[PDB]
Amino acid sequence: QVQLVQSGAEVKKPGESLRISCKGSGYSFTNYWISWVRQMPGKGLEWMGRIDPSDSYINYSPSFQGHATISADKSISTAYLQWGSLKASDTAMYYCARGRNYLDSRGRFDYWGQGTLVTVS
Amino acid sequence: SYGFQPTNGVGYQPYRVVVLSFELATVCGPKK
Amino acid sequence: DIVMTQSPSSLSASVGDRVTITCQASQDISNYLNWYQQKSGKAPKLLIYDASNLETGVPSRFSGSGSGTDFTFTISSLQPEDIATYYCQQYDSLGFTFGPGTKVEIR
Amino acid sequence: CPFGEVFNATRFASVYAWNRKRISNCVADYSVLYNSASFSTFKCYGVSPTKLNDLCFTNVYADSFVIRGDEVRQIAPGQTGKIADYNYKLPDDFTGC
Repeated sequence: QVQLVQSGAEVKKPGESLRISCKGSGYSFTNYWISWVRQMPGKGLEWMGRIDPSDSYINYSPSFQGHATISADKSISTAYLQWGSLKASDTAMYYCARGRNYLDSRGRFDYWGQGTLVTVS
Repeated sequence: SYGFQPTNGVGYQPYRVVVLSFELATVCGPKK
Repeated sequence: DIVMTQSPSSLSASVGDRVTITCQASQDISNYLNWYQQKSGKAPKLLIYDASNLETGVPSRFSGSGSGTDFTFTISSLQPEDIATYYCQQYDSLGFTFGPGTKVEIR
Repeated sequence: CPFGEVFNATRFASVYAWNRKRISNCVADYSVLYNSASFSTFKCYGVSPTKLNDLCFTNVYADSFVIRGDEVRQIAPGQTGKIADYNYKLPDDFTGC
């Protein structure tokens, strides 16, 4: 009876900071990779990267510019993504999923959430 | 002490680890 | 600096024949391949990922197989609404690169 | 570079007898390394993968061995464990990949 529910759509004015959350439960959160997927509306997906809460190692997509950083909190076992200055490119919807376990080699993102839409206007 | 079996869990599989060390000319980038 | 091409671009065959399209990258991509369906008034959306995980409610008509440099596509049941643009899709744990794509239309 | 016989060798030496081979007088394609991620783990400290192509390095060192999955955590700066303490200690300011 494990269910994962993401936050709802958020619309914020330019120049404001927005933080989105994705919560995992019923398992060791730090023992499973959390995968993030971005998609511009009207276009395809752009896979940006996934972060292990064990060491907070951050891997960037080849089109990265260093504007956005990923941080995770081990006290509450909840994944977070923060934007210090929202811009036009931040307008998209994001998917958070449980990636392949660090022990397994065959990649998989087991479960699909409903997604979280971020709009900057 | 190391358990390597075909019927073991996927977690106990061996991993190849290669570490590149730099210590402070012949090898460079793939040309330009 | 990177110049890749897809051939053949257009194929002609009788009814019931098998049509296979192949797209290659600069290096081996193992089995990192997905299939996207693009509608005229809708955006492409990933339905089956890794070709081994099926989301609830996703039709089974989409499938993928093959690894290395040779790939084969099999149609369980051809449908009139199956016309779309198929994109060769390679990806890794660092990022993703869009291929040029090949536009194929069936009358 | 003679990386085909090193990375794709049928058998690797033991961890206590890890084989180190000097590599020189060749061109290394790092674009394969950073443009593709068939390798599950890619941890670089002190260097940027982007500047690898635009920089020239001398006296390249490569250590290869075989270990288990759960010990990847212990090989990290500011970390404790049985291996890092009683088997082999790495510098905190280690630079490499």
